[PDB]
Amino acid sequence: LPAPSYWKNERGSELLIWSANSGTIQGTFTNHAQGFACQGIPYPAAGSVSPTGLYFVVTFAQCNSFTRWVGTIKGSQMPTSWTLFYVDNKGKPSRLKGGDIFTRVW
Ligand SMILES: O=C(O)CCCC[C@@H]1SC[C@@H]2NC(=O)N[C@@H]21
Repeated sequence: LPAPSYWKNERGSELLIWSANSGTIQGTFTNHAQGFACQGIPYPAAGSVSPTGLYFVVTFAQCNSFTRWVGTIKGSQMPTSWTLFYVDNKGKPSRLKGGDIFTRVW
């Protein structure tokens, strides 16, 4: 994983990877995905990269939710799957799942 580097996914969301020291990813994510909240709010991202793949987590404090992405990097493409864990308006933990493909911008 190149660091620093900057990636955007097909939904328009932005992932800035600032460092990957000792394999620990440190960066910032901002959602721009239609159908989701916390649009435009940069949140810290944290995870791990190894020779075999990567994952990262972003906590969306204002939305009472967090998402974990898991995937790999093939050059300038980073295909992933994610799970969004949220505490709903009645306090019930729930989840949603989907995919994302991030493409390197710089
Ligand atoms: O709606 C929320 O609870 C917070 C924002 C969640 C955005 C998710 S993270 C997985 C998917 N990929 C995106 O680029 N945005 C959504």
